[PDB]
Amino acid sequence: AAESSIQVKNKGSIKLSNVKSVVNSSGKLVITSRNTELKLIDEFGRTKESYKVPYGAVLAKGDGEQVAGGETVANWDPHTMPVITEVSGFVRFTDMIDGQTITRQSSLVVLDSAERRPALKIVDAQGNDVAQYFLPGKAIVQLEDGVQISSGDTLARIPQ
Repeated sequence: AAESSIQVKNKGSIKLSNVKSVVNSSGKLVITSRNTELKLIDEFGRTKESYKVPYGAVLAKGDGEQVAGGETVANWDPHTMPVITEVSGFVRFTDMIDGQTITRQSSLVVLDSAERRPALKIVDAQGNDVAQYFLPGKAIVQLEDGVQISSGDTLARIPQ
């Protein structure tokens, strides 16, 4: 079941618990909490389905609304866990080494721990200092410096 889409059997209002509200590039929000709870309340307090939503997921419909059922209410990458940006603006890259920590596929790898993870905060506008960015093995960032990326958005992380 590689499809990350989730179906709703019956028309029950979605209730989200144990979640962190983060503003994304759109009206939807991204959950940064690993443990999340989903419940359905159609006409009474009895819950119907539970499911499970991992970290870094985008909900299709807002919390507390009554979904008609049969349609996905939250979508996420079923293979990669995105890391949201706490600061909106240009991406600040520290110790950018070419030929050793660069893998052309722009989409370029960040660094390799075995080959060598500098941490820097996202710039406010161009290079202003405002958050620690951790780069594990095979971590790749497709956003170059000065991309002016908004908060709540993440490129492919390429898990090892």
